[PDB]
Formats: sequence, C-alpha cells, structure tokens
Amino acid sequence: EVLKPRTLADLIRILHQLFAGDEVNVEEVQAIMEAYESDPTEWAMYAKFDQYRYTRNLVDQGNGKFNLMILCWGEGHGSSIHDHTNSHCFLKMLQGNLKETLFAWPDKKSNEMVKKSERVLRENQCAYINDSVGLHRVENISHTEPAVSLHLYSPPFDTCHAFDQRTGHKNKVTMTFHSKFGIRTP
Ligand SMILES: [Fe+2]
Repeated sequence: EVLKPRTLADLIRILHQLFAGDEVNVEEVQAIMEAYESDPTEWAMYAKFDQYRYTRNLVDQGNGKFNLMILCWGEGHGSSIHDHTNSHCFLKMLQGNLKETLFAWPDKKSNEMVKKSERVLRENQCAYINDSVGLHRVENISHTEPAVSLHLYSPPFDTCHAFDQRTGHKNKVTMTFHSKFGIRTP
C-alpha cells in the first residue's frame, strides 16, 4: 500500500511533494524511501569514492526543503559520533551494510560515552534519526566491500558536531561535498 518509486527520479519527485508542506510525516517518508529498490545503474553517476575517507555526493537540493546526498563508504570507512543540527535525517542503504551505533548525549562532565543501540542496516533499509533520538556513528561493516547510502536531511544543514567517545567533548565540523550533481568539487 506504500507508494513505490520505480526509479531514483520517481523517489526525488515524490520527496519534492512530501516536503512541499509544513508537516513531514516521518514514517510515511521512511516507508517510501525504503520502497525504492536501489538500482546502481541509476546512481552510479554519484558513486565517487576516495581511498581514505567516505565521500558526500550531492544529488538534489529539494527546492530548499532538504538535501538528498549519496555517501560512499570505502573498505572499513566510518563516520565519527555526531549530531544532526535539529533536522530530520533519513538514511537508506543503496549497497553494502552500515553498522549504526546510537549513543546518548554527554553532559558537561567528562566521561566515556554510552551506547544505547547497535544494529546493522540491511539492504534497501531506511533508518531515521534526529537530535532527540540520540547521537550516532555509522561504519561500513566490510573491509573487502564498499557501502553506499542515500541520505535526506530536512532542513538542509552543513555544520554539525563530532563527539570524542572517551570524554564526550565535542567539536564543530563543517561538512563538505566531494561532488554535486555528479561533478567533482574543487
Ligand atoms: Fe548521521
């Protein structure tokens, strides 16, 4: 009964509609992102990897309502523990598998951070997080295979915080794009 996009372009078009309003039904968006069957022929143009770090590849700016980007995780690549700057954040697997570790928020006291959940995102699965849910970190589970994920952030944002797992202390980080619309950035 979920509206099923048949192509990445269908999905983007549906997303333009679901985020046209002031209200966003989170479960609705999650189910539609998940219903799209990852087709590498459709997103290979965005699948630009790097030897040492994961890459952020902009796909669509969602008429100022969201960023839709593709993240390419090389062998063993992972993120830091990070927050999401008060936005809705949807994460769908396109290839491979990411381990998501949910953390609790630190307070002012220095302390080892606390895991609240640990899971593997399956093929085509769409996960969701926001700041009230927790912090998280994502990691390619594989040291022999890449992972590719599709991310929708609403409203868009280009700064967040990274957290040190040993203490909980945090630093501001400016996110950069490795490529936009299939074109490498400077
Ligand atoms: Fe994230």
